[PDB]
Amino acid sequence: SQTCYIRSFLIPRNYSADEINVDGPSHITYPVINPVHEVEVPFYSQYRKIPI
Amino acid sequence: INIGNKTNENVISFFDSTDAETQNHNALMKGCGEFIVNLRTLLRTFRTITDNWILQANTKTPITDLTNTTDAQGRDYMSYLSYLYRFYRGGRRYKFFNTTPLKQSQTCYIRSFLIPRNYSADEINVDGPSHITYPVINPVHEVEVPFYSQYRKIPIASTSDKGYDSSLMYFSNTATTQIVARAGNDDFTFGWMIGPPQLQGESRSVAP
Amino acid sequence: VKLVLNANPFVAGRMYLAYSPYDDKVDTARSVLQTSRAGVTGYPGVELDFQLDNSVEMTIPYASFQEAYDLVTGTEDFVQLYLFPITPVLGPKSESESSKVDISVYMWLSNISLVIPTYRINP
Amino acid sequence: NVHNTELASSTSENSVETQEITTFHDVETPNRIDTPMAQDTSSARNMDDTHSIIQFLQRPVL
Amino acid sequence: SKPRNQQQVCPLQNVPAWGYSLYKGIDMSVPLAYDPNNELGDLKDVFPSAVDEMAIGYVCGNPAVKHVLTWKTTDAIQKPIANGDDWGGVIPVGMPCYSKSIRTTRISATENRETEVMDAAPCEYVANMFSYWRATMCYRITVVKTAFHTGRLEIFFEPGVIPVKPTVNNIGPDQDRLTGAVAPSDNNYKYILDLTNDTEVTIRVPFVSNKMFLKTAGIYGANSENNWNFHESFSGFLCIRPVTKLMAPDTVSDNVSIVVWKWAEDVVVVEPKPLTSGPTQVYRPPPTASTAVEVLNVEL
Amino acid sequence: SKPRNQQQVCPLQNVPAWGYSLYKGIDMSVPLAYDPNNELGDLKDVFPSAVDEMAIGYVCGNPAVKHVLTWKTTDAIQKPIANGDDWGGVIPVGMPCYSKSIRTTRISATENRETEVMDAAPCEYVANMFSYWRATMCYRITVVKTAFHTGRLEIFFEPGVIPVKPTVNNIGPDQDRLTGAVAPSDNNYKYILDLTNDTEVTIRVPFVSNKMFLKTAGIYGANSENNWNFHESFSGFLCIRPVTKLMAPDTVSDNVSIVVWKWAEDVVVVEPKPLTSGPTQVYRPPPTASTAVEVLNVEL
Amino acid sequence: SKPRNQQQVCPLQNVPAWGYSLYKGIDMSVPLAYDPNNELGDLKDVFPSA
Amino acid sequence: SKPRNQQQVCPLQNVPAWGYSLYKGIDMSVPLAYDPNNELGDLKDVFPSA
Amino acid sequence: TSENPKIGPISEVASGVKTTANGIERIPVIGEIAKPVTTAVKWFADVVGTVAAIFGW
Amino acid sequence: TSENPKIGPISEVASGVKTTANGIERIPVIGEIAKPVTTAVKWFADVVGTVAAIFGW
Amino acid sequence: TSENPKIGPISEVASGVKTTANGIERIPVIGEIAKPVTTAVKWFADVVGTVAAIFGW
Repeated sequence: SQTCYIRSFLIPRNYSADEINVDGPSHITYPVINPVHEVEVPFYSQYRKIPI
Repeated sequence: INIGNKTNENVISFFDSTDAETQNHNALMKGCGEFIVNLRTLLRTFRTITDNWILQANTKTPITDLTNTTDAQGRDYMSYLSYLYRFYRGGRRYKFFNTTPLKQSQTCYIRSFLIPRNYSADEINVDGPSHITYPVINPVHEVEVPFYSQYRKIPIASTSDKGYDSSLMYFSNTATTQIVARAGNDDFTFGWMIGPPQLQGESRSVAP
Repeated sequence: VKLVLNANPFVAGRMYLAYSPYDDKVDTARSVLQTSRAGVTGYPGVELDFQLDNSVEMTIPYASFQEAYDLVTGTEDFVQLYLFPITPVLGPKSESESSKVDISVYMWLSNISLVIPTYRINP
Repeated sequence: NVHNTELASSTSENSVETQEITTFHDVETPNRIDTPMAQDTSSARNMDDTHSIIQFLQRPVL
Repeated sequence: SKPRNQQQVCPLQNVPAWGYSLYKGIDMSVPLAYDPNNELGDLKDVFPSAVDEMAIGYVCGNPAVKHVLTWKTTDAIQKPIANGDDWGGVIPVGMPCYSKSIRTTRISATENRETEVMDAAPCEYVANMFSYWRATMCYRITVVKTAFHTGRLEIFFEPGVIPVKPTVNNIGPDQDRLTGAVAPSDNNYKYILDLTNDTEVTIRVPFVSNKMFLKTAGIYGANSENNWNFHESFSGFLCIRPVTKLMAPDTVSDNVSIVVWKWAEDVVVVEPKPLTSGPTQVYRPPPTASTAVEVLNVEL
Repeated sequence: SKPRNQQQVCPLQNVPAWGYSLYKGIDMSVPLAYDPNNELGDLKDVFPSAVDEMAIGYVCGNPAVKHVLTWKTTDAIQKPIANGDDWGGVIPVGMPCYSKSIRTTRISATENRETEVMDAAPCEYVANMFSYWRATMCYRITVVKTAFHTGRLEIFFEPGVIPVKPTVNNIGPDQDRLTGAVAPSDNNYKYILDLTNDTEVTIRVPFVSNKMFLKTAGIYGANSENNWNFHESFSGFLCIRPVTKLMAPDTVSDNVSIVVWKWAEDVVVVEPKPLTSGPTQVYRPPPTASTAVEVLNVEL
Repeated sequence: SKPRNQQQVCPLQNVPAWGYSLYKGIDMSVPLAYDPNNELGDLKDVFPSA
Repeated sequence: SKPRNQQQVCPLQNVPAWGYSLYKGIDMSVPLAYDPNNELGDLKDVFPSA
Repeated sequence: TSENPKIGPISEVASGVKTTANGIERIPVIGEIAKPVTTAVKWFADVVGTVAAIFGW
Repeated sequence: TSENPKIGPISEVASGVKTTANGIERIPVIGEIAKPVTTAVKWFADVVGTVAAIFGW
Repeated sequence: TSENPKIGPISEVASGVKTTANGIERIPVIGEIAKPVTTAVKWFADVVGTVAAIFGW
């Protein structure tokens, strides 16, 4: 009796949810027909490598 | 050392490092993997213009009941880049992602028709090219309105000459609620550049 | 369009001559009079410095969405031409001598096609 | 070079320019802004041509 | 005549609209047309200009006036020109936007709703669409003067963190830390413009930073409580200070104006999502000062 | 001998009848036949004519009589010939239909149901299928006279808005604004036909407008309250006025008739949806004047 | 750059394990391995008789 | 101009993520990017050792 | 020889006549499609001909 | 001639102009896509031309 | 040239270096994949280059 969907967005690393918008490349799946949500985050970095 | 203002502009470049077109190409092999050249290609990516577009059952709804509200906002790319330009040309694409708490005891379908721009629902027929999907098996209604115009380009907010190019009309047997995401087709472009408007920041609602 | 400017050498200033197509047609937020200084001067224009160029010229194209401009049955105010001050007029503080700018405007047409004969003319 | 604008240039001391009747001394040559690559407008040249002024006067009248 | 299947069982996934957010691919939208090859011709004789008016080169190469300063005959030497406009003679070198106004209206008698309004150049308006930027910034510093105003002017570049005064709602610069005593320009890249005949100078500051790209956040939501993304968006600032005080007779004006144009060259951008907290929203100016604006949410 | 799958997971969308409204493609309908290549031969020896009778050229090139006028010996000069039929000597140049009758029947004693009936030429009947049109209109103006009726006749073209009298239910022309005083034909394209021996004249009016295409709405639903789509469908009107009054002896009739044929050449149309408010409905004439017609709805 | 679909609506039947009882074909079973070409060599020096 | 289907009914199995645990194949994950060929260059001048 | 970024566009086409397609010239019908009673309709071609599929084999 | 382990990558591409794609040089529009009024748009090519599919056959 | 009863096996492969793949010999990284800043990554190849798809056409 509901229609479940799974959105996925981009944040930069370690921000919270309230301090970012939802206007970007997205992906939506419906788990009633497609139970696996497959997504790929690219490498959009200011640096050529990232430490820990 | 005569008297009088002059000309002869002195282009100076600081930092004699390396030609920049080599440095940019070397910086996108390591940080992007993609090279966005033209803003026209951002009119072909679908960006969502709304998140909850609530409708009623058995009601022919034009997209100009939604698009006329969201052209002013500048949220997606077709309404943010339109403030730099004065004309456009070409068809538009739409996707209608379903978000309805559907029932099994009905058979929901989504029709889509053509109206010319800015007519209402009662002053147009339903005899044209259409598309029907079933959200129980295909939750995304994908449709493309072509460019059927009397003019070779269209301005913004023209005269009382209305209905000079085509648009979309929505229909559904049930009261649905959707996520609309539009983009231009393979011929869509803006043109005839002007300068930008202002932008809007946060709204804190401060204590005094 | 050709402007003609003429001021004495003791008066400085700078102006900008932009044109906004469909400025009295579009929504108010899409106008040139409802945007910032950095947005006004982002329109197609030309500087008019008082002591570098006493005349500027500007070609304003066929700014109409339809085919050839309809002369009968309708005023069709398509492109608006504005003249903005960037800086105020920088004259000396000696009054009763009239520091002054005195601009003049000349306009004419080009790339002309004038085709279909009618018997009517607009009021 | 920049787009969609013009600046102060301080060009040469010339251009006695003629618009068929009117000239236009202009102590220095005026700086031009125009359409950067013209493809102008509608198909008024494909409807008819043109007419001129001694070809208007050759029309019969009642 | 009716033989059997020799083809394998193909694996399958039921994904409607696979990768709709990409600019290139094959789109599954049904045309409401007559012909499946419904295709307009080229842009010959459509727009009045045959220049590609949507290239990032062409859009960002449109100059716009960011500063109109006022350099009096009373202003001291080796002190940045701060008269009239905000930000003074301190121009942050960068593609994003650095100046904002704040509109304050009333909800109740005990509450005010603030709203940040930002003046955008046609390069600052494009960088707000994206997350990171990298470009060669160009500036044209023009002095509005007569033939009798003479002076000399210094424009030096200083990389890194900008000396700023964070206010409770906005960020302004700090002219107290940019005088000739505390901030000598003896080691910076500088240009010493003569104003006896010459007027303009074009400065092309390349991209210099320890980062491959800089943020495009800028002045968005920047205040005392939050100013990190402001500093990581520019990498430098031009500073305009007089070397020689403005020498002018009494028969001319006691002011000149310094008009700064801004555009960009060699522009690359990274990510097609804005780095701001809210959506990109165009400020529609209200009819009356008492009325309110549109507030776009973020909940889905 | 039974190896593993090396083929990828293919993305999928469950769309039955993708693009059924297009004329070209591969159709998924199962034949109720014997052979999957069930295919009739060509049209050799089927129809009595081997001409493609469905080309838009061939259908719209079928002439039809739109006006049979009556030019008396009493009618004034330089005044359009308005005797007998509606629309007089004012022929709107255009592919759509411009004339309609109105049938009025009773539902109750206090209500009348009106119905608009439109006489269609075989070019006006095809343009009603589509939204926009563009064509070279052809006309053949023929005078039914003896060898003893002599006169001269003027046929001039005037582009743009037609001088009309909007009635409460229909649109008629305005002959008061087309006399020789108020509307001189000294600047229009005109033909001055001699009627001493010659009878016919064929006029080919090309497409002249400021629009690339004109609407095909026409007289559909046009009245005083709504007449915009009428004016934007034609771009011109031919007007038939006498130069010389009809000169005729007493031993012949005091009337001639002007028969106007109409067809079209170089026809292009745009959108395969009618621009009208209701569907395309063929008027089936009822048996008795008191009876009613079929009313097609628009609700789904 | 993002053109339309020109490919037909393909007919379909949802048969998992079509013809599993045949000795020859292409089998749809997912290997629990590292390599999709996971394949032992021939029977040289495995059993005591060749 | 609108001919009939001549293609067979293809057999089908509804397996999302077939063989996700293998190192080699063609992966069905949608990039959150601009370009479908989003691809960094080689490791030249990235890490301090080549 | 047609500019299109889709690899092969749709519905592979046959040939016709030599004229303009509208603008009245009495277009012949026999010239439009090229399938007379010959080895060009595929069901008469399978028995002229005599392939194995018309016999059930 | 492009290094990629996927067999043919995507959306087969046409050709354009000779310049740098950004860095202002007034890119002409007519040179970008190569489809004027000619046998290169596929719907005008089908009636120039005159294939059988424009007649419904 | 590889024995396999499946018609073309998987994921068409590029080439690399000349060494043994394990057994320490300091394998260079630049030699493994062959995509430097050149016409070999397909997104820099589309603007060097300048195909029509980078302009939206």
